[PDB]
Amino acid sequence: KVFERCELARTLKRLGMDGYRGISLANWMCLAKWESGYNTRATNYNAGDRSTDYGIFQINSRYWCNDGKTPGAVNACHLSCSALLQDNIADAVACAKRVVRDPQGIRAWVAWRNRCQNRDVRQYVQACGV
Repeated sequence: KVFERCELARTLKRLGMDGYRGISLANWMCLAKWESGYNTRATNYNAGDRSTDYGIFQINSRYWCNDGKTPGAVNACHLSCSALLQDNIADAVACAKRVVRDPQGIRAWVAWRNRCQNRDVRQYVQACGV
């Protein structure tokens, strides 16, 4: 599923993401936007280390979900990577929350550092009623 902007903002808000571990909804939107273009079926293979990025937040198989084919990987979210490819983002949200419970927080994603950190992210939630 490819969410429309405001549709996703309200979906994330309903799922308890607004201010989760101090991260505003606008930051999560900026993350999903740059990671996948709000596309829940997005996948990206990393030939360098044999891991794959899954879903709307492009969560990696080396540490967060199990796909059975990533060498020496772990599954911190205790989910099959398949769960991160659903139209319903509840599981992906639960895993993204798990990610930010770690020391780095929202900085876990390099894309957030490149396109969202120290930027005006208000534009991502404007007119969405969130």
